[PDB]
Parts: sequence; structure tokens; C-alpha cells
Amino acid sequence: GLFGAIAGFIEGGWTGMIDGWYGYHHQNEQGSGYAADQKSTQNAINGITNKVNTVIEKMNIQFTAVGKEFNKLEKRMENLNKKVDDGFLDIWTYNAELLVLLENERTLDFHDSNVKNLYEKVKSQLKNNAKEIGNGCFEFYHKCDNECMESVRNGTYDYPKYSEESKLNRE
Amino acid sequence: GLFGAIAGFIEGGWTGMIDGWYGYHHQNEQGSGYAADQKSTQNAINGITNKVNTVIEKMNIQFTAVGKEFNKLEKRMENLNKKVDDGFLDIWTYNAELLVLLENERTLDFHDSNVKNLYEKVKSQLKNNAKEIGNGCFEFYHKCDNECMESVRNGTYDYPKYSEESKLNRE
Amino acid sequence: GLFGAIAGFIEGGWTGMIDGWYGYHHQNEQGSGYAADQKSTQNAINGITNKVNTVIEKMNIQFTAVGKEFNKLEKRMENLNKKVDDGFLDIWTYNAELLVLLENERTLDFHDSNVKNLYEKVKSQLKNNAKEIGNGCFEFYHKCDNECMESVRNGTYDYPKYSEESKLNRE
Amino acid sequence: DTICIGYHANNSTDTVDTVLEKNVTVTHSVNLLEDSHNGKLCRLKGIAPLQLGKCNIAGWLLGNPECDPLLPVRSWSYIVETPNSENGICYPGDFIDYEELREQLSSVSSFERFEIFPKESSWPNHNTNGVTAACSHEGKSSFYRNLLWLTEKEGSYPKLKNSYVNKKGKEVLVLWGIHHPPNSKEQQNLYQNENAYVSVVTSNYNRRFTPEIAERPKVRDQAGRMNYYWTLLKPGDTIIFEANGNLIAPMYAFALSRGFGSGIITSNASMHECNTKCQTPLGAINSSLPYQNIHPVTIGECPKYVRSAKLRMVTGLRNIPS
Amino acid sequence: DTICIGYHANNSTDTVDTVLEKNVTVTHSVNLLEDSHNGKLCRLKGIAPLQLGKCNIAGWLLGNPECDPLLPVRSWSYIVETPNSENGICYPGDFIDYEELREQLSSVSSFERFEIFPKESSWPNHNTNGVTAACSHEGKSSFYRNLLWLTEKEGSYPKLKNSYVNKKGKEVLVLWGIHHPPNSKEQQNLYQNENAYVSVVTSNYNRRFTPEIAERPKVRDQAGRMNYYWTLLKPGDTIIFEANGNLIAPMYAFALSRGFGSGIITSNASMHECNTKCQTPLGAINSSLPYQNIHPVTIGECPKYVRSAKLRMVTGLRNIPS
Amino acid sequence: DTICIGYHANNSTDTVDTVLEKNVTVTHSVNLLEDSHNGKLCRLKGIAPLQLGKCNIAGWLLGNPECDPLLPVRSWSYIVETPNSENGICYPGDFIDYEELREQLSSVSSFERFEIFPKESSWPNHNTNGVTAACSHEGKSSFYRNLLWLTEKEGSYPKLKNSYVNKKGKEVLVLWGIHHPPNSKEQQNLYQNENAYVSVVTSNYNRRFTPEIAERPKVRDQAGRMNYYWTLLKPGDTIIFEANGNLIAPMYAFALSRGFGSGIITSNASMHECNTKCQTPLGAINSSLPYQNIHPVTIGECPKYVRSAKLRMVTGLRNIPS
Ligand SMILES: *[C@@H]1O[C@H](CO)[C@@H](O[C@@H]2O[C@H](CO)[C@@H](O[C@@H]3O[C@H](CO)[C@@H](O)[C@H](O)[C@@H]3O)[C@H](O)[C@H]2NC(C)=O)[C@H](O)[C@H]1NC(C)=O
Ligand SMILES: *[C@@H]1O[C@H](CO)[C@@H](O[C@@H]2O[C@H](CO)[C@@H](O[C@@H]3O[C@H](CO)[C@@H](O)[C@H](O)[C@@H]3O)[C@H](O)[C@H]2NC(C)=O)[C@H](O)[C@H]1NC(C)=O
Ligand SMILES: *[C@@H]1O[C@H](CO)[C@@H](O[C@@H]2O[C@H](CO)[C@@H](O[C@@H]3O[C@H](CO)[C@@H](O)[C@H](O)[C@@H]3O)[C@H](O)[C@H]2NC(C)=O)[C@H](O)[C@H]1NC(C)=O
Ligand SMILES: CN(C)[C@@H]1CCN([S@@](=O)(F)=Nc2ccc(C(=O)N3CCO[C@@H](c4ccccc4)C3)c(Cl)c2)C1
Ligand SMILES: CN(C)[C@@H]1CCN([S@@](=O)(F)=Nc2ccc(C(=O)N3CCO[C@@H](c4ccccc4)C3)c(Cl)c2)C1
Ligand SMILES: CN(C)[C@@H]1CCN([S@@](=O)(F)=Nc2ccc(C(=O)N3CCO[C@@H](c4ccccc4)C3)c(Cl)c2)C1
Ligand SMILES: *[C@@H]1O[C@H](CO)[C@@H](O[C@@H]2O[C@H](CO)[C@@H](O)[C@H](O)[C@H]2NC(C)=O)[C@H](O)[C@H]1NC(C)=O
Ligand SMILES: *[C@@H]1O[C@H](CO)[C@@H](O[C@@H]2O[C@H](CO)[C@@H](O)[C@H](O)[C@H]2NC(C)=O)[C@H](O)[C@H]1NC(C)=O
Ligand SMILES: *[C@@H]1O[C@H](CO)[C@@H](O[C@@H]2O[C@H](CO)[C@@H](O)[C@H](O)[C@H]2NC(C)=O)[C@H](O)[C@H]1NC(C)=O
Repeated sequence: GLFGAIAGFIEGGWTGMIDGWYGYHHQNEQGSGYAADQKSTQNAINGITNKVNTVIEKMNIQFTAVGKEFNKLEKRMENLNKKVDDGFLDIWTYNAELLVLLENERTLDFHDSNVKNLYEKVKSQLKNNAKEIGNGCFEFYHKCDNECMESVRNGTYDYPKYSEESKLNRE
Repeated sequence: GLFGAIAGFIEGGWTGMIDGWYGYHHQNEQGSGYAADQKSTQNAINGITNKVNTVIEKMNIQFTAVGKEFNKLEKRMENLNKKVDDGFLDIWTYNAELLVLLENERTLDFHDSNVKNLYEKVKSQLKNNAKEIGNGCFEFYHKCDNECMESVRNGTYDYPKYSEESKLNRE
Repeated sequence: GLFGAIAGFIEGGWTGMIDGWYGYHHQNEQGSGYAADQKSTQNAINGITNKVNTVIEKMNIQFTAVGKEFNKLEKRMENLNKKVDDGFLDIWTYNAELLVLLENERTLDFHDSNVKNLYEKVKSQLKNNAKEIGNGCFEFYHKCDNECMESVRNGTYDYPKYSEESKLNRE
Repeated sequence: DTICIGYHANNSTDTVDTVLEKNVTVTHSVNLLEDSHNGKLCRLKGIAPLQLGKCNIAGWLLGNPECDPLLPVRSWSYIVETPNSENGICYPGDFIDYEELREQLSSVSSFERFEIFPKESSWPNHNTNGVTAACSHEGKSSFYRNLLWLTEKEGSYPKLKNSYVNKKGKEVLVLWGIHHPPNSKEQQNLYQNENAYVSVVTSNYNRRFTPEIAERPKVRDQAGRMNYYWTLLKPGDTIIFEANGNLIAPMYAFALSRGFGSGIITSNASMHECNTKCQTPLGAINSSLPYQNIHPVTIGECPKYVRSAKLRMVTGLRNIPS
Repeated sequence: DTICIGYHANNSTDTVDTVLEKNVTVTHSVNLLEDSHNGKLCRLKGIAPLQLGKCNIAGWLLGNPECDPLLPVRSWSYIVETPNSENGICYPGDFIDYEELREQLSSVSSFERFEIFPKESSWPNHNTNGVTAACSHEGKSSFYRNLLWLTEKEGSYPKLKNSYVNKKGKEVLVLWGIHHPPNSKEQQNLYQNENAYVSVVTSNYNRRFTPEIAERPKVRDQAGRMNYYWTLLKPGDTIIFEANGNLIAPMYAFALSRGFGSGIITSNASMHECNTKCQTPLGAINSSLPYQNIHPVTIGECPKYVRSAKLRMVTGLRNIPS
Repeated sequence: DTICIGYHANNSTDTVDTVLEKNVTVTHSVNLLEDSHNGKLCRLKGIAPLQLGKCNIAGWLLGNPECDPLLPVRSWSYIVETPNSENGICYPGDFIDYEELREQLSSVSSFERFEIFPKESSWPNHNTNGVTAACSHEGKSSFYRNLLWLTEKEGSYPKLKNSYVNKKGKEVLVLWGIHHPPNSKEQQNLYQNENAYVSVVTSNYNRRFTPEIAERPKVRDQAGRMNYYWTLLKPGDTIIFEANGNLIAPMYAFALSRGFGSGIITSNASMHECNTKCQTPLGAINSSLPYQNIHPVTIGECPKYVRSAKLRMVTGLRNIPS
């Protein structure tokens, strides 16, 4: 992808995370589990829902449209009516197929951006109290319980609280 | 946004910075102030101005276009003329509304990219001589005067000059 | 660019690298040389080839399309036929020119993303065993031979192997 | 202790296409292309269509004897013509501005078939029982239900002259015909006048017809021809018929009401006890999707027709459950 | 000591829409949709329009007596017809190929009204003062200013024959009429010939007309009809008129000049001392914007009409001044 | 020891345009706009076109004597008319529904010119050597190759009556003419009948013609006129000609075959020993590109015409070799 997270440095997805598009998996002495990031998932849901509604909205309701009849001495008019009907159909098929293709590419990049931004949010909070071990995972240089994990999932990780213990283990 | 800077890790904008889209705020013993980054702002201005001109340029001048008249025995031709006029209007309204919507999204992401790239330029120059304190701010591990600040705003920050003093304060 | 690599922190390209769009230049005691990254280049080639094919595919084959003739008492029909022909030509010229312009911008950003992602892949592998010296180059804190270089070009760099020697030189 | 950032995966096998890549499996997707119909003719916005059965538009308007007569007053939302409309014009000839008449009917939502010139009160000095084998009914020779073949009575065809004033408050569609015998012997036998003429006038219609006698190739075993004409009589206006021969006079006319969203379609589908907002010749569409690939001909509020086989927009992520 | 990276904010309340989000407040924006007009009829590229006043195109060309006569020579950039054009054809009948004539006028930029058949020199053996109450002027019976009602003189209507050679170097539009009396008594009274005919020929026009006599519903208190015809006489060509009755002869004709960018519009707006590059029936547009939502009918170089209510492109950033 | 990440550069000078920036030099690019043609008329899908030479469609169908006669049977893929088609109708008059006939020919892929009414066997009591100076050939007066000018024989013009049954299995295009003399003296001299008429009937065609005599401006030194008519005789149907004067009778007719992808173009380019899938009036296109800016008129499978001067898609990177 454009942002390198989905199918990138995070190789695969999580079937165990059923409640959201993006989230966290934690492991400490109290256990492990998946937790969807509700804020980013809901924001993405609102944006994607708006994108689909915009696509439907931009297409007007097709009111009644039937064919016309022409006698043997109106071939030119019949061919012009056919040329008009064929030409409009060419454009709308072209417009519809391209719009889906282009918006599909943007949607995948949009999800890729959200994963990367979520990863960067955690990295900036942890700083040198944890180490990047690849695959989008961090190994803490200190004990991090469920309360500490929740402070990472939301925006309130306390870096100065664990700096001393992390420094000793980082050595 | 797609790049995570605007309304992201940099939560809000600066009303005090009036002379550019992106820039710096500094604080040292000599005082504080805003300074727009002229290079990135002017480059963005050139690109955005070109985008608007391209949108106007692609739309041709609409020359004279009036209606036609038909007698009581030319209903088919009148309906075909109406079908042509309605169909063209459908497409151009569709084309115009979608183009503005799509370019609007790209413009916001373009500004988001410029803020992020400007932030990364400073981060790479400072390295470990300063620390990320969130909200797109850096706290120097050494005294940085107006001359030192200007070397950061342009591309000529002298990392080896302050490495020794920064190391002592970083401890 | 949107991702800041091409014409960004990597100022210029390499004429000496002829076999790929992106790659590496190495320098150690055994010598120096260019090496294209075959995986990213081939993936980009597949995507770009598909983009051009999609552009050609979406345009239908133009079958026979000639003009029509009208007598002196069919001016309205002649003007309607002209209005149809002019209107379709307006839209297709508009559609073609915009599609190339928009896809051109996305293509350049696509290449910009690939350079940045390739750079980030190396940075995450090396960690603190090397230092960022700007212009997209890394200076190793340890001796790195051709075998060590190849472990960086592919995904198998051994960080623990050189951590001790790198720490001494990093000091 | 570790914490990991990741993204959703599931067992979905939906695939979408992008500019750079085809056949991308995704976690969630939305179909935008409607391809399903019920295969039936339905009421549209609660109004049943007008089915002409074995008749085409020309056969129904002229009153071809081989079609089941309709009720005096009908209202509809669209008109259905069966593909093998074998019953149309039964006496050979030309239907002048027939295609224009169909276009007029496409914006009509109701008719009232009423007697404009009563059969036994309008032509006292003329013969009115003319029938032809080309318009047979139950094996017997017959004629159009809405028209009257006037011929000589007691060896005389007096100059006829009749008028009608439109007091219906709606447009009245009047149809008539001009007969062209294949030889002068028949022209004298039927109408007793060789320099015959027909005159039809209203406030905005003014036409005169003259028989053109020649032997012609047999069509439906008729060397003669019958030309059919029509005009829309505006509310309050008068139509005057004047002839000394060859007039195929109107008997029944139609008071027409104007509506919106109607049209004429060709279909072999059958009427059913159903209601829809979108009708196609193949079937009805119940959908809120923006596009459909079922048929370019639509009645009502319908998705836009496109040629595409698949229009699927991705909403979720690339699906990598490995 | 600190340094911070940031972005601009201001007090702007402009909002734009995106694919993912509506109602986004931005620091800078550009409107692309023109919605403002001055509500006046203006000169276009320095040329005033042709205003027909109470007349429509038919009334002006025929010379309806109830419209103020125009100057002999006029040049214009567009033609304005007032919505309630009560003055058109005043004697009932059909204007043959009238819509085609309007389409021809739409590419005409100038006329010269000149005497093609002088009134007191072209018809010495015919009566030329025929007037009708259907074309009244100041309460008195009158006739078209550009046509002459020829009738019998001294109980005789000799076969007339007149021709004109186009030496103007431009197309000459010639208009004439054919009168159809409601009975044979009037036909003999006016033209003394019952088998009357009219012949009009040029190098590329060849038509013959014959009166069709029948009583008809009264239109503007006239049971008679007057059919109007026209042709464009090419430079250097001759037109020949031949009749023994029923000819409503041309008196004045128009030499026409061809231009570009003109047309016919309907408007109740008033002419003003203004100049514009873009004229609509509602008013003039002074704008360099690519789109407008004022009116689909435009004259000149105009923005493209769309149905949208708002087309605003963002140039600045998302506005977060908190 | 160092390792660097970088991207490709070369000596390319290709430039592309983007939304944000024009004139971007790139390493690799693809042209999508076809601007090259060979400047020749070629066979299309292996089938040579039909070149009318100095004749237009009307001249070829009527059989103008000044055009080289074609072979009895021809098949083609498109029809070429030379811009200065000086040879068309040679005797002045109107070609009724001529534009409709051209539209019919545009879907025709073959003709067989055959004798429908043999010259020396179909008109035994009529004169058949009528020629005119307006249709000269080699300086001598002549006539259309496909038509016969019938006139009186031995001071008599008997009522002629001839028919043809279509046994070709294909549509037969029949052309004929009606002559209108400029005075009654010539009408009696040529056809001996003043109340003359012509009747042409088939199962779906029924028209009657009457001469309209008047003196007219000279066109090609002819005060007379000749009106030309046509109809498509369906397989198995009969056409009957009936006249007592003024008939310009058919001699040769065309059996027509229907095809696809054909049309009529105007070009001064020359035929060459070449084959193409796409033909324009300026030349042939050998290209797989989606767009072309050569000509809006195309025959075959062609790129879509656009007004653009350049359509180049970037495939490689921004080129920075410094
Ligand atoms: C588009 O993508 C789909 C899904 O990725 C492709 O269908 C998949 O095709 C592969 C091989 O082409 C199948 O894998 C094979 O499975 C069989 C039985 O499990 C195994 O014996 C083989 O060794 C191989 O692993 C896979 O089952 C199949 N998945 C489906 C059908 O759901 C598809 O081919 C792609 N291309 C197109 C044009 O659709
Ligand atoms: C689009 O965005 C604009 C601006 O963000 C919205 O208008 C704003 O609407 C909010 C509430 O809907 C207003 O805030 C309210 O202000 C009053 C008085 O200051 C205060 O008493 C309330 O507690 C609340 O804070 C805000 O003033 C208003 N800004 C304007 C009008 O400039 C708008 O509603 C959004 N939606 C649409 C559909 O436009
Ligand atoms: C689009 O881009 C091309 C290539 O970047 C531009 O063409 C280049 O134009 C510059 C100056 O405008 C030329 O540089 C000059 O070269 C001469 C001789 O080497 C030197 O004496 C000058 O001091 C200056 O360096 C450059 O040669 C030329 N490159 C070409 C033609 O390949 C072009 O102007 C740009 N704009 C447009 C509208 O095309
Ligand atoms: C007329 N039709 C076409 C209508 C018109 C309006 N809609 S609509 O825009 F709401 N469609 C959709 C359809 C599907 C989605 C979607 O991806 N998920 C729904 C929300 O939970 C998401 C989720 C995430 C993680 C785990 C489980 C589930 C999955 C969205 Cl975001 C919008 C379509
Ligand atoms: C026919 N119309 C529609 C014309 C056709 C041509 N233009 S044009 O393309 F130049 N429009 C604009 C209009 C506005 C802008 C814009 O955002 N700023 C102008 C430059 O300073 C920017 C700024 C930045 C930071 C602080 C203060 C100010 C604000 C731009 Cl970049 C282009 C429109
Ligand atoms: C009908 N036409 C228009 C056809 C229809 C199908 N094609 S096609 O899509 F294959 N076109 C191209 C044309 C050029 C390219 C391209 O950039 N390189 C080819 C592959 O090696 C690349 C390279 C990289 C680094 C160093 C050297 C070379 C350069 C691509 Cl990726 C696709 C066009
Ligand atoms: C973010 O998560 C942390 C969890 O560490 C929350 O902090 C705790 O909130 C509970 C509320 O029941 C308090 O009892 C604890 O004392 C808090 N921990 C500390 C160290 O003070 C915090 O409230 C969350 N913030 C949100 C949800 O906005
Ligand atoms: C970038 O900014 C620095 C400010 O630190 C500039 O360096 C100084 O430039 C002034 C010019 O008046 C000299 O007097 C100083 O001696 C320079 N400082 C040092 C440490 O040498 C530098 O010139 C700027 N670069 C630009 C504008 O390209
Ligand atoms: C990635 O590159 C490294 C080069 O360092 C490869 O590792 C060596 O592969 C060769 C195979 O000939 C072995 O003989 C060496 O022993 C390997 N080095 C070590 C340290 O074990 C590695 O195979 C490459 N991986 C790929 C190509 O997937």
C-alpha cells in the first residue's frame, strides 16, 4: 500500500479482532486479548459511509426513458436517436466503472493510513521505554499491566512513570 | 488526515502566524515569535494556483446555446432535443460536483503532507540533540539562540556543534 | 512529492542504477556498486502496467462514425446533430485530459511512496547499529561486508550479531 | 510484556478491482450494481398498466375487430405491446404520422371512448354497413369498431356534412380514413362520384383529400388502399367533416388525459398482483442501488443503466487472515 | 529552549465538502459557481439586441399593423421576444416551415427591409386595398405592412405575372400568402376564378398552390384561412410569381446578413445602457468563473450551466484556531 | 561502511503534466494520443472502397453520362466522394428524400445494376431516344444511363403500364423522374396530354404525380424541371408504373445487400495497395492507442477522437540526474 502498513511491515490481519477495523493485541502477566480502537474505527466508518452515500447521491434517479419509433423515411433521425442513446450509455458506463476503481484505490490507502497513524501514535508515546520488535509490535522495557496497557490504547501513557525502570532494563 | 499531522499529532493551527500556511514557533532566552516557512508555503501556493487554473482551463467557454421550437407534429424531435439537453446537463453537473469533491480531498491531504514533511525535516536535523515533547514541538538539550534557530528553519543546522553539550544535558 | 522522498530528503536520482526504479548503493572495503531492488521494482511495474491497461480498456473501440446530410429545410435537425457531435467531443476531450492529469499525479506519488517505504524498511532493520547521515544514506557503526549488505537488501539483517561491536563504536 | 498494533481480518471472499491491482480480496464491500428483477409486469406507483393484448397501438385506436374490446374508460401508468402484435391495421394503407401519434400517447394517462358521430343518427342518407374480408371477425367479414364505411344509398351519395363540438374539457383524438378503390368502376359503384373529395377542418387543422385511383399489388387480398388520419381536437373547438365520397367516417373518439412518467414498452411478461417503483420490459426492480444492468428501457424511478458486469465498492480492508 | 512546527489558522468560516467529510471549515477557498446577474438586457460585445416588442417573429416578418415599425436597416447580436407576444399572425392560417424560419433567423445579424414589388407600379390591373378586421390597427381594419391582398378590379382578375432579380448581394427572404375563402360565392367575388392557382418559382424553389374551399370554425371572427410561405432567394437568382387568384403578394422583402453567436431568447427584462460578454434571459453575467447556475440559455461567452447550488474549491488548510 | 537508498535516473527528456505541476521531466512515459496517418485511402478489413470519381451519390445513382461506368456488380467497405463532385444531377430539379437515400446507402455493402425495364422491349408504343444538352457527353446531347425519357410516338402517347416483380431476393432500389415543361405548348408536343399524370405503386408505396407548368429561371440553360423519386422494393413485391405523360421511366435498377460498419466520406486522398483497420478522410491509422486527434470521421475500429494536442501518461519517476 501507499503507507506501508497493511500487507507491509504489518504482514497480516487479525481474525481474532472482530469488533473493529484497527486495534491492539496485548500480552502481560495478567493475560492477553484483542481490543479494537473504537475512535479510529468509528471515524473511518463515518468517512466510508459518507463516501458510499456521495457515490449514490451524485447519480440522479433515472426517470422514465423508453425508445421511439420511426418510419422507413426517417432513418437519419433514427440513427441520430440511436447515436444519442449509445453515446450517453458509453459515458455513464465509463463514469461509473472509473469512479469505483478510483475510489476503491483511495479506500484501501485510507485504511492503510489509519493503521500507520495508529502505529505512530503508540511509538511516540512509548519513546525509549519499549523497543520495536517488528511486525508492528513493541516489547516493553518495564512491566506494563492492564492499567498501563489502557493508558497506551487511549492517549494517556505516562512516560516519566516508567523511565527509571526502563533505563535499567534497557541497560 | 491521510498523513496524521493536521488535526493529528499537531492538534490545532496558529492564528498568530499570518504570513504563511506552515512555519515555526520558537522560544529561547531572546524571546519568542512565529516565522512562516517561505519555501514550502510558496511551493504549495504555486501548486494550488495551478490546480485551480487547471480546473478552469479544462472547462471550455460556453458559446451561444439557445432553445429550438417545434410544431404540434414534431413531438419526437422536441423530446429528442430535450433528451439531449437534459443528458448533457446531467453529465456536466455530475462532472463538476465530483471534480470539486475529489480535488478538495486531495488539497487537504496535500497540506497535511507538507506539514508532516516539514516536521520530519526538523526531526532529522536535530537527531538526539532535542527531544520530541508532543504537539509537534522539540525541546533542545542545549541553548539555541536566534542564529541557532535560523539554522533549523533553513537547512543548515550544525549537529556536531552542540552534540557534546546536548549529551551532558541528556545525561 | 506527497511522501517527501523523491526530490525530497533524497535530492536526486542515480544514472548508474540502470536495472530498476529503486535500489541500493553500498560502499565497504570490498568495493562499491549499485543494486536495484527487484521486488519493489517488479511490483511497481506490475501496478503501473495495470494502470495503463485499465486506461486503454475503459475506452471502447470507436466503430464507424461519419457525418449526415440535411437539405435547406432541415436546419434545426442539422444543428441538433451538430450539437450532439460537439457535446460528446467536449466530454471525451474533458474526460481524457483530466484522467491523464489525475493518474499522472498519482503515479508520481506512487513512486514516491515506494522509495520512502524502502527507506523505512532499511531503517527499521538497522536500528541503532547505523546512523542516518542524510540524503537517504546510512553509515554503519560496524564493518559490513557484501554478505552483510545482502542481508540488508533482502529482509534478513541480523541485528544481534553486530550490536556489541556497534555499541563500542557508537560509544 | 508486549503490545501490538494490527487490523481486522475475516473469512470474506469478496473481491474488488483498483487502478493498480485487480482481484483484491477485502473484508467488507458494497455492491452498487442491480442485476435482479422479478420477471413480472407490475403496477407502477399503484396504477396498473394498459395491456393491448394481440393489438398494437394502431389496431387498438382504429378498433380492429380481432381484439377484445376494452372498457369505455381506462387509466394506466404505462402501455404494453406484445412482441408479436399480429393485429394492427387490417385494411392495407398508410397511417399518416403514426409515429407522432405514438409519441402523443406516451404522455397520456387515461382515455374515454365515446360516440362522436352516432351510427344510426348521423348519416341518414348514406349506407353504413360496409364490411371487408381483410378485417374479419369470427370468420365473418367485419370492419373497425371505431369507424364507419360510408357508401351510396339508393344509387346516390349526397354531399355529407357533419360537425362535432368538444365539450369534454379534454383533448379529443379523432381518427378517420380515406378509401382509394383500385379502378374507376368501383369508385362509381361505392360513391357515385368520380371527382370526389373529403374535407376535414378545425381551428388549427385544415386538410383536403382526393382519391387516387390505380390498380395495385394485393395486400391482404385487397387491391384498394385505406389511408388513416388523425388530429387532436382542443377543448372547445369544432371539427367539420365534408365529403362526397371515399370517407371512412369516425364513429368513436377518445377524450385524453395528460400525465407524466408514462411510456410504451414491448414485453412478453405477464401481469401480476404486485407493485413496483421501477418497471422494465423484462421485469420489475426493487432496489435502492444507483446502477442496474438489466435493461436500458425503464418506467418509473430506476437505477441508471450501464453495460458493466460488476460494480463493487470496497468499504473494509484488504483481507489477509494468514 | 523549544522550536515548534505548526500551520496557519484564521477567522474564516468558509466550508467545503469532500468525499469523506462534509462541512469542513477551511482557511482559504475559491468559489467556482457564478450565481449573480444584473437583471438587465445589455449590449453583447458592443452590439445592441433586436427587441420585437409586442410582436413575435411571425408578426414582425409579416408586418402586423399593431407593432411599432422598425427602421429600414437594423443590426443586432441577439433577438428578444417578449413572453406575452399577443401580436403575431392576425389572419388565421398556417405558417409553413415557421420553426425552420426561426432557425434561419438565429444566424442572421442584419436585415434591410426594401420594396420588392412596389404597391402602385406592380399590379396595374388588380385591386390592392384589401383589409380585414382581424388585422385591425387603431380600431380600423388594416392588413400586413409587408403584404398586399390582391382582388378583382372592374369585375376581372387577369392572370398576374411578376418577377424580381436579387441584385442585393445577400440572401433575400420573400414572404407571401395564399387565401382560402370559406365558400365558392366569396371565391368568385374576390378573384372571379374558381379554378384559381398560384405559382412561385426560383432556381431551387418550385411550388404550386390551389385554394381549398370549405366552411370552417371561426378563428378571430374569420371562417377563411391564409397560409403563409417563404423562401430564401440566393444572390443573383430570380423569383417569379404567377397567379389567377388567391395570391397575397409580397410588397416588402428582407435582405439578410449572416453572423455568428446570435440566437432568439424570451425575456421580460428591459434594455439598459450596459455592455456584457454573456447574456441570459434573466440578466447579464460579468464573470470569469467556469460554472454558473443562473440559466441554461446563454448568449456570448458564458460559464457552463450546472444544476449545483455550491461549487467551492478549497485552497487553504483545515481551519483549527482553538 | 555505508549503504544508501535511491531511485533511477536517465537521460530521458519526456515531459508530462499533473494537476499541481506542468512540464515534469520523467524517466519513462507512454503516449496515448495517435497523431500519425499514412495519407492514403486503403482497403478496410480486406475490402476495397467504392470510389465515385467525378460523380456524387446522385450522379452515380441516376447514371450521369460524364462519369466512367462501373462494373455491373460491386462490393465495398466504405464510399468515397471527391470534394469537387461537379457531376451530379445534370437536368435541374429536386431529388426528393435525397438525404434519406444517402443514409440508406451508408448501410449497403453491394449492388447489382440490372435491367428492370428493357429499353427495346418495354415501351413499344412510345419514343425512347430523348436527350438533353444539360446532360451532355463528349459534347453531344445525352441522358442518364439508368433512365429513359419517354415521349410521344407518331403524334400519340398511349397510357403506358408496366410492372416488375422482385425475384432477386434482395431489396431493389428503383429510381424514376417526372418532367415539368415550362409551357403548355411543350407539354402537348412531348406528351400529347395536358391532364397528364404518373402513378407509381407497390405494397407499401403509393404516390401520384401531376405536372405543374410554369416558366422558370434557367438552370443549366433549362427552364424545365425534372423531379427525381425513389423507393426500396422489398423482396417478392411488385412495382407498377402508370402514366399518360411526363414519366422519366426507370431502365436500370439496383439490387442492394446490407452490411455493417460502412459509411460515406469525402476525401481527395488516393487509393493505394494497403490494408487498414481504421480509415479517415485524411489517411489510414495503424495504432492500438485509445485516442487520436487526426479526424472526427472514422471508418472501422478506431481510436476515439479528441481535441487534445498531447496525452502522455507517466510510467516512471521524476527524472533528477543531477
Ligand atoms: C482471485 O482471487 C481468488 C482468491 O484469492 C482466486 O481464487 C483462488 O485461486 C487459488 C488458485 O488460483 C485457489 O487455491 C488453490 O486451492 C486448491 C484447493 O484448496 C489447492 O489444491 C491449490 O493448491 C490452490 O491452493 C483458491 O482455492 C481460490 N479461492 C477461491 C476460489 O475462493 C482467483 O483464482 C483469483 N483470480 C481470479 C481471476 O478470480
Ligand atoms: C457546519 O459547520 C458550522 C461551523 O462549524 C456549524 O455552525 C456552527 O454550529 C454550532 C452548533 O451546531 C454553533 O455552536 C453553537 O454556538 C452557540 C452560540 O455561540 C452556542 O450557544 C452553542 O452552545 C454552540 O456552541 C456555531 O455557532 C455555528 N457556527 C456558525 C454558524 O458559524 C454548522 O452547524 C455545521 N453544519 C451545517 C449543516 O452547516
Ligand atoms: C520544460 O522543461 C524543459 C526541460 O527542463 C525546459 O527546457 C529547458 O529550458 C532551459 C531554460 O529554459 C534550458 O537551459 C538552458 O540551456 C542553455 C544551453 O544549454 C544554457 O545556455 C542556459 O543557461 C540554460 O541552462 C534547457 O536547455 C532546456 N532543455 C531542453 C530544451 O531540453 C523548458 O523550457 C520547460 N518549459 C517548457 C514550457 O517547455
Ligand atoms: C443503498 N446502499 C448501497 C447503502 C447506502 C448506505 N449504505 S452504507 O454506506 F452504510 N454501506 C456500508 C456497508 C458496509 C460498511 C462496513 O464496512 N461496515 C459496517 C460497519 O462496521 C464495519 C465493521 C468493522 C470492523 C468489524 C466489523 C464490522 C463494517 C460501511 Cl462503513 C458502509 C449502503
Ligand atoms: C477566476 N478565479 C477563480 C481565479 C483564477 C486564478 N485564481 S487563483 O488560482 F490564484 N485563486 C487562489 C485563491 C486563493 C489562494 C490562497 O489560498 N491564498 C493566496 C495566496 O496566499 C495564501 C495565504 C497563505 C497563508 C497566509 C495567508 C495567505 C492564500 C490561492 Cl493559492 C489561489 C482564482
Ligand atoms: C498500447 N500501448 C500503449 C501499450 C499497452 C500496454 N503497454 S504498457 O502498459 F506495458 N506500457 C508501459 C511502458 C513502459 C513502462 C515502464 O515504465 N518501463 C517498462 C519496464 O521497465 C521499466 C524500467 C525500470 C527501471 C529501469 C529500466 C526500465 C520501464 C511500463 Cl511499466 C509500461 C503500453
Ligand atoms: C485512559 O486509560 C487510563 C487507564 O490507565 C485511565 O486512567 C485510570 O482511570 C481510572 C478510572 O476508573 C482511575 O481509577 C485510575 O486511577 C486512572 N489511572 C491513573 C494512573 O490515574 C484514564 O482515565 C483513561 N482516559 C480516558 C478514558 O479518557
Ligand atoms: C541559514 O541560517 C543561518 C543562521 O544560523 C545562516 O548562517 C549565518 O549567516 C550569516 C549571514 O549574515 C553569517 O554572518 C553567520 O556567520 C552564519 N552563521 C554561521 C554559524 O556561519 C545561513 O547563511 C543561512 N543559510 C541560507 C539562508 O541559505
Ligand atoms: C538474504 O541474503 C543473505 C546474505 O547475507 C542470505 O544468507 C546467506 O545465504 C547463503 C546462500 O548461498 C549462505 O551460504 C549463507 O550462509 C547465508 N548467510 C548467513 C549469515 O546465514 C540469505 O539466504 C538471503 N535470503 C533470501 C535470498 O531469501
